[PDB]
Order: sequence, then structure tokens, then C-alpha cells
Amino acid sequence: YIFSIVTTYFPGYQDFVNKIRSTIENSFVGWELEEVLLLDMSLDDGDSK
Amino acid sequence: HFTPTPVSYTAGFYRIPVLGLTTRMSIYSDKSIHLSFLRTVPPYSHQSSV
Repeated sequence: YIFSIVTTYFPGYQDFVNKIRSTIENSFVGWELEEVLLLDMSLDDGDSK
Repeated sequence: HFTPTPVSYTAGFYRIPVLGLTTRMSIYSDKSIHLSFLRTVPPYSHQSSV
């Protein structure tokens, strides 16, 4: 009953995340979303961040 | 708008990069449809910031 989301810079990933958020938002049952991450792996020396 | 489709679709097979000079249509903005594309003018999206 609890989960989080993480996606790369792919636009399909963002579309799927938006669809999942819209589907889980209007739910009669409970749901707990911690946070969402949109880290980009194309950056140089950004692996530390 | 039709001229950018054939060359890009043909060159996307071998993942060869392609640079556009006078293309301004907003349809070729997401990298999903058009994988490799370089621009030399501003898209119509910059009109929103303007």
C-alpha cells in the first residue's frame, strides 16, 4: 500500500508517471506517495548528486 | 513540415545525428518521435516565454 516513483529523462516515463498519478489520485481506497524523483543521468559528474 | 520527416526517419535507423536549419514546427520537440535532431532556430515554445 506504499510506493514511490523514479524515472529517467524519457518522455514516455513522464507520461506514464502522470497517468499513474492521475489514476491513483481518484481512489476510494487509501494510498501513500512519499516523493517523486526526476534525476537526469545525462549530466557529467552529476552521479554524486 | 513534411520534409523533416523523411530524412530524419531514414537517418534514425543507424542512429546518425541530423541537424536542422529552418525547422520550427513544435511537433518535433519530444526526443521520442525524432531521436536525433539539432536546431538552428527557436521553436514556437519560446514564444510562451517571450
